[PDB]
Amino acid sequence: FEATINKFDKNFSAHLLDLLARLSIYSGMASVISRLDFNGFYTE
Amino acid sequence: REIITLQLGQCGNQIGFEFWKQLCAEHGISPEAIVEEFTDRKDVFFYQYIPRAVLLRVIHSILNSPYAKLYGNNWASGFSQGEKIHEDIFDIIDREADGSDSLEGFVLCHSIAGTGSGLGSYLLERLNDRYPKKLVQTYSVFPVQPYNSLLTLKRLTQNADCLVVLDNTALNRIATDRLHIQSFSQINQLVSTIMSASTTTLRYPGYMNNDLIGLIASLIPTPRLHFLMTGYTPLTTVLDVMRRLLQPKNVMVSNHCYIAILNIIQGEVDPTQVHKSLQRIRERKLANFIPWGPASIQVALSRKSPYLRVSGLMMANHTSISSLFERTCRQYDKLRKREDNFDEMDTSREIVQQLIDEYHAATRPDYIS
Amino acid sequence: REIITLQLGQCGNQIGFEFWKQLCAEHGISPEAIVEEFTDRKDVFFYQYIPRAVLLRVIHSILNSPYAKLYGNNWASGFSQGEKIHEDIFDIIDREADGSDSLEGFVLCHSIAGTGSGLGSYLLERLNDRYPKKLVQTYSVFPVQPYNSLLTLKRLTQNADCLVVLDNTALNRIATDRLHIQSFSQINQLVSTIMSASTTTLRYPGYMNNDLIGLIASLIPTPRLHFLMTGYTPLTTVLDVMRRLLQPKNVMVSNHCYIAILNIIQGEVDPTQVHKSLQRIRERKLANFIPWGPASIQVALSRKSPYLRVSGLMMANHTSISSLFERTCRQYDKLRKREDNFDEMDTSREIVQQLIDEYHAATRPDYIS
Amino acid sequence: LGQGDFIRHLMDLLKPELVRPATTLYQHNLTGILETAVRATNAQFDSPEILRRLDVRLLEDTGWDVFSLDYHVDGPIATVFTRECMSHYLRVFNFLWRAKRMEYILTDIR
Ligand SMILES: Nc1nc2c(ncn2[C@@H]2O[C@H](COP(=O)(O)OP(=O)(O)O)[C@@H](O)[C@H]2O)c(=O)[nH]1
Ligand SMILES: Nc1nc2c(ncn2[C@@H]2O[C@H](COP(=O)(O)OP(=O)(O)O)[C@@H](O)[C@H]2O)c(=O)[nH]1
Repeated sequence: FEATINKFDKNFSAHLLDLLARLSIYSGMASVISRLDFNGFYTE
Repeated sequence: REIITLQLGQCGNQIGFEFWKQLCAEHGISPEAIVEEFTDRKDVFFYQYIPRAVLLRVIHSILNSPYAKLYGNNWASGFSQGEKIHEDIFDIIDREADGSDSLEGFVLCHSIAGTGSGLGSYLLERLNDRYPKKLVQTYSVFPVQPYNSLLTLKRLTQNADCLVVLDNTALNRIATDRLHIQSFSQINQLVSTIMSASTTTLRYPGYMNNDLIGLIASLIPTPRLHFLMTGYTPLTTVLDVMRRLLQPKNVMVSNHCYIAILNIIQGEVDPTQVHKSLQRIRERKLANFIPWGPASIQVALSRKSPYLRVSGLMMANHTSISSLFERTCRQYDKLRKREDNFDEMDTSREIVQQLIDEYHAATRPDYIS
Repeated sequence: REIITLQLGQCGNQIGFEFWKQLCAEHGISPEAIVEEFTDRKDVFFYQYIPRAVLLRVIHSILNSPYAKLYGNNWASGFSQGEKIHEDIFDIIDREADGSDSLEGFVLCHSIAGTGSGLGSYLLERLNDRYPKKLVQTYSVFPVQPYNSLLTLKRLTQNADCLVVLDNTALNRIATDRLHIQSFSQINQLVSTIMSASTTTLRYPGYMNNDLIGLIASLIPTPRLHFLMTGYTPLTTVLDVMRRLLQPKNVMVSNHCYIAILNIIQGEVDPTQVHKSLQRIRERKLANFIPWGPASIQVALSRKSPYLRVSGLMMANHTSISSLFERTCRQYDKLRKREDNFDEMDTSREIVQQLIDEYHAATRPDYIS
Repeated sequence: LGQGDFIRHLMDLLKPELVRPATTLYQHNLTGILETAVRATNAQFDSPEILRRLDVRLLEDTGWDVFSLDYHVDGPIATVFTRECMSHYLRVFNFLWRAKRMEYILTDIR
């Protein structure tokens, strides 16, 4: 169990970063990023 | 999902009696419990119309008021007598529970400053025994007084799944600054404005927030940091309202950062410049949040009652609420060096210290572990 | 960027209050600090409208004015009392600085002739302690008066980043010559016009000079030679205004050569003939310039306030300003031979001697080294 | 650059970005900065239509060599500019951008 919660973290956080990578590469579809992160988090 | 409310002590009765009066008028309901002809969901607080309230010598003042057809000073005295009528007041709550379709919560209005302190400490303990799946929100009001105050905080930090602080001191300033009163009959008018506008999203259904557990789980991230403060500006675009809520002059509170913000806009403002203001608030940096976890600000709109202009309320989870505790914690030790076990006070003393440490640890970039 | 202004002593409050009246009337701002209906960038000097002033008996007459809704005599006595309220007045500045978007500088309006002069010298040093990256421009005004004048000069030569001199002897002569007054409220009319005209290119944006350092970076060649003088002609072609500014009758100052000149033409003049006039003024050789480094003359246009014709202001850096310090210097020595250590007067007397020594050596072909 | 007030704030915000090499530069990030400048300066009080066309383009080193505004125009008004005025303005905008950073450098040294 305790080894599964941390397993979801590395799996979900990696999937989220794939989203903001594709949501940013465009010409709103850009203001969505400002809704996902607000504290400058996920700045990687 | 219905919410059965409770009112304890002279404070809880007076705020609740004026909370219902604000609600009875906001709907087309005459004080005679009869609907007036003159869309708004009214089945949460009212039972087909009768309010779901369980009150507990101010009661006679209500029975003589035109709303009659709508229904010592020691903390030990409150907890003792509450045990003597364990079966009496639980007969009422139980018969009011099963008669409802599906119970959702217990909004409890009490002040921690005589019998409301000791009795409320007894209830919040006994509810978690029988009802283990029912949220218990409390609209507690902040003012031997240091003793009775902190003792309730022992129960309010492990039983109540939420808590909304409303201190009389900061209210008295707003009573003096922008109302120029110098009275309880006036500051409660502001309290009734905060309590009513708090559940405006439950009674007026919108896109989201159609249940109490929707307003709770968004702000409170962990079971311990469950204390919220309010902000109410109208005493004009969405940017005008959002900028005023973040000023320290409006908060009902006498490093530090936010955890979660929810904005309630009860105006008829167009929902197209909403994202523009949130975009602007990020740029000028009018508020800071926790560095460890992703914290965002949420804004919600609603519709004003036509039977009764832009307003605004903000539900805040601010770390600076830890200051109010220290004032209680400080005066306790002074009374501890001035005068059958006297262990409950010391055991309560320890757990409040665990809470304050958790707040000041919440503003650290390594709050995890 | 924003610029916070300070007003010290009786003079600073008066010329600052007259500066804000003129600046409010120049804009569309009612005396009640409310915008009237009736392009001009006003965010630098006004806060959303509230002036960014820090005022320090005269305050009462300001508060009894229709503009109430718009917000001993020794140098040592003026220095000490500022030390005892060191923390007090900075809280006003610290909140205004951090409440500001991006601070740029500190305008100081004060007279060096005595509690205000002493307080000024104290504050000028502390601003160097706290804020290292903020310009400090001082609109000082010249007149035991010799003592106080040279002491503040010791601070104005190494603390204040720029300085604009305005001596009463030159202003009083103008009032009797071209105004025929025979009062303080009368000569301040002229001081207000020069101050309001000094920051004209900041409030009406153009292609150049959109920041306070943009005007100063051209005139002041080295951090030591940071003294300026003014000239205001109309008390019409652009060639007429330039020729009238270079006459000695208009300058507000009682061999030598110019270091840099800046001209502010505020009229509706034809902006195509401005480059012509600078071709011909060079030919007549109306001004003599430094031989060591290259120097030129600068002309900048703007637009007059429509809510209220050609005017003109000239900011110059002439080494003839060394004479004014000489008068205060010589006046000091005569009192020093006539009457806990009295060593600060010795250091101040010495450091101003180096400033004067810089000027007289600034006019030689070998000012380099 | 005839505004001056807007280009001042725009050169203070692009400073932390353009110092990096061009390889790490992506257009989708700068637009949020440009939009911030138009909101803070006096350019906010302006016709919404003309503000819809003002954007950024990335010329193809350092961030101070590939940044430039475009102000694309299509439709009937495009018969006055004809793809040659837009190939001349950008030929001018470089000389006004260089002579503007060579000045804000020299007021930083001062
Ligand atoms: N905000 C507010 N607080 C009140 C009001 N009335 C009483 N209180 C608070 O309630 C406390 C007194 O509680 P008390 O009536 O003695 O409790 P009891 O012993 O159960 O009757 C005081 O410290 C007040 O702060 C009111 O109208 N408004
Ligand atoms: N230029 C100008 N100077 C002034 C004005 N009012 C006062 N002063 C100067 O201020 C000096 C008097 O300072 P004072 O007000 O007695 O200092 P305080 O008593 O410490 O505030 C005089 O020497 C004047 O030259 C004014 O309206 N304009």
